[PDB]
Amino acid sequence: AKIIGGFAVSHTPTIAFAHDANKYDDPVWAPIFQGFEPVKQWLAEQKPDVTFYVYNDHMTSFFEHYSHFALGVGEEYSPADEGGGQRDLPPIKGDPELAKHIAECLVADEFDLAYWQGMGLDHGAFSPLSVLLPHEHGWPCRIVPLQCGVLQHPIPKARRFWNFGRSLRRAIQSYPRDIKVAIAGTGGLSHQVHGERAGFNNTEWDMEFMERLANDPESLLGATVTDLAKKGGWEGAEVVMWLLMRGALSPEVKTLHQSYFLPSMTAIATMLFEDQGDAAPPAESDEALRARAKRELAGVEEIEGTYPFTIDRAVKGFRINHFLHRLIEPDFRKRFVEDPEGLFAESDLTEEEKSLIRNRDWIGMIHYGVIFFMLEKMAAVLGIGNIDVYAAFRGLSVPEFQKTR
Amino acid sequence: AKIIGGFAVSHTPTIAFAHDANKYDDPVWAPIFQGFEPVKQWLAEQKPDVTFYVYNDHMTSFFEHYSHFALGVGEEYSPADEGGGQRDLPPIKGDPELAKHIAECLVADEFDLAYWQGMGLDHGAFSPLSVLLPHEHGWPCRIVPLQCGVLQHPIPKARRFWNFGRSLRRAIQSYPRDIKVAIAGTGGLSHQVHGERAGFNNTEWDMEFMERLANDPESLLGATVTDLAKKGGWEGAEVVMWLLMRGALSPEVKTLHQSYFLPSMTAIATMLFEDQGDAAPPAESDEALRARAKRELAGVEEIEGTYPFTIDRAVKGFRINHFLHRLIEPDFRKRFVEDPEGLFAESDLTEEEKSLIRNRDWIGMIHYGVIFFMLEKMAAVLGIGNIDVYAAFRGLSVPEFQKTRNAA
Ligand SMILES: [Fe+2]
Ligand SMILES: [Fe+2]
Repeated sequence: AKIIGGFAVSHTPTIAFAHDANKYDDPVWAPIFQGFEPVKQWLAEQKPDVTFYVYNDHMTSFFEHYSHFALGVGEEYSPADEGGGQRDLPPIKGDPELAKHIAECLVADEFDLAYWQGMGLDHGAFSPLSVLLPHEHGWPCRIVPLQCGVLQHPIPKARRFWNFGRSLRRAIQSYPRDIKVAIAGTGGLSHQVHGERAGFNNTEWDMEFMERLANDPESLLGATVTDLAKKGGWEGAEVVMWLLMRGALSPEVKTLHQSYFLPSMTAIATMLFEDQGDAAPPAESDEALRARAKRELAGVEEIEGTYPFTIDRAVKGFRINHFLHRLIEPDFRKRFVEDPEGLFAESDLTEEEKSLIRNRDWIGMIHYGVIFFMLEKMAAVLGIGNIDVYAAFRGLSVPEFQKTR
Repeated sequence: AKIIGGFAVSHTPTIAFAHDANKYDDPVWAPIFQGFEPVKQWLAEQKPDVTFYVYNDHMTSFFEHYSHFALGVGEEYSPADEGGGQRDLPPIKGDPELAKHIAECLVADEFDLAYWQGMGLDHGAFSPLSVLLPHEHGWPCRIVPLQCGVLQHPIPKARRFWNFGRSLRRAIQSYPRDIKVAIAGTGGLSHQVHGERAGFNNTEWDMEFMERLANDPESLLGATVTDLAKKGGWEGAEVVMWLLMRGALSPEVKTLHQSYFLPSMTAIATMLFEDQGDAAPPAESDEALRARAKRELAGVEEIEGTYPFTIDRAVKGFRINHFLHRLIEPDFRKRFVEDPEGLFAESDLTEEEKSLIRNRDWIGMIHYGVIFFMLEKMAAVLGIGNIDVYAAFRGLSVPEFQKTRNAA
């Protein structure tokens, strides 16, 4: 519940390439890597427990279903295959409890979210993170990723991103755990990688944007996509993500560091902002905001025989829900009926999970965190009528259940 | 541009099952099917060009990535396999133009959205549609589906569904085509299908909800999920979608019809609302709304050598983008290098799309509507450097391009 600060950093895969290829001595990449050194050192000293990490995915894990603010709620994340294979980094751990609380608060403030788990993190995350955090033998902190749908227009207005950040600050602060959180905003700066204009950069704009972001972010809140794209190249307009992160910080920040390099296509920039705490007590106390986040499901526990599918439950049941979800695939469901144990062998299911499935333990699966609609697919595939399922939920025989109807 | 009205209907698959089993003469299902008739008739008599269709997916097309407001922007939608194979129905056409305009308005209004194409529409849509619309060869109308994430909490507050509906009205009215649009709100009423409370119904609440939704919907806006779930069952709380629909209609509506039946687990209910138009001018004019929705990209066409990836272009380039996106799959990208022609013959690519790929025509693909990040995958898979692609964009040799850079 303490925001220690935030950093802003370009997320080109060229950073990951140079790092993987060992260009720390290279005459071009040496000073660029030295540019990352202050942020890297700050993260090592401050030791944040979680980084809330704002990035965009590059038509890898988000494509056919493309959302504006997608909050990663899962247990851990690994590098996505981008068409080159999986980068050899270990999985970074998520923070499901922080994510849930943040989701509860953001929805209370009327932002519309997406929740995701299990999918790979593209270079949007692992490019800068592999250069800013040691990862030889695990990552030093947890991640709550927020993927922003900045590529398919219309996208949220610059001000919406900023307001997200403002509500995000309160959500993190009001989290009832004594932890240190860093906010990251990635992408940028100026660049365009498509069309006859590919190669566009604007260093004057980059330096102005950075100063405005640091010392007067509200001045940027009326900038349109057109403004940002004219000034910064089409893809450079992703810097609205920097605004989101900047919105999560104290109104006044100390800029501990700024660097800037432009070897190729992308202005590779980094910014380190030290949070200054709060000058005045916030407009609504942490206690009050907590009760507001809780309002919708307050007293749901008094509704007996009911297992709300909350984020915690989704995370708990993810493996088994994911497994059962595959019953929509003709080949998978046919194997499910013909050779379920071979299927169980190849899966990541735990032994209770398999046994729940084995025993057709309907109620036990609901207790466990299987969502009903995945059970329904399992029943239908097995030629078992839903009424059999409902009767078992009630611990009744079918004719007994039928009578109550 | 004209909202003619709305209909509310349960979307239980049991409706589809009864229809497909031909239970129109069943002593239980005859009156129930008679209950859909006024809506069927209204639809056939009114002939909306488009139905904006509010449903929820039942963990089929939306699972690992679960959004609150998912707008379907695609050209068409096929029934989803829900574990029992694909139902035998023709594809329903989408409306990418109206969805793009709606997207632009809702975002101008600070609603955070999702866009989706190509995935199956499940029974939430096809159960009640198959019963309400004739479909022997095609469908009478286009559809803009809005899939709402009502199943994984936290979900948007009831007031947010309603405010979504309020902005949706202005979004549709300001659409600059002279077309008729119906709005469908689906799901409910009372039921609970999981846990020891499974089997719960509340006809008293169901009737009260219908009365309030028709005549005092604003009285509903403060309802918490807890309150809705106690009254209507855990899954009966999906009725927030009826709120969204109702919010898109005129403040006062004419209730042309309502029915209610409870043969099994789910209260099967239908409501038909006739829009009464607007009594006052809207706070903001259509002309001004159109201007505000165009604001973010106004003047973009003056930026040379730039091809914004907007909804119309995402729809256009879908098949080729979907194809190249498959290059993240090990087996697929192997076949792409080793045997592309066999891959093309299995694909739904048009000949010119295959040709663009065959020729490694980077700028052509960009003009055509492939997004850069799919080309980047094709390039890398093929051992082609990004610099070669940028140079081809610029019409320059690789070293003349490299010269524009500060370092190679
Ligand atoms: Fe990016
Ligand atoms: Fe539903």
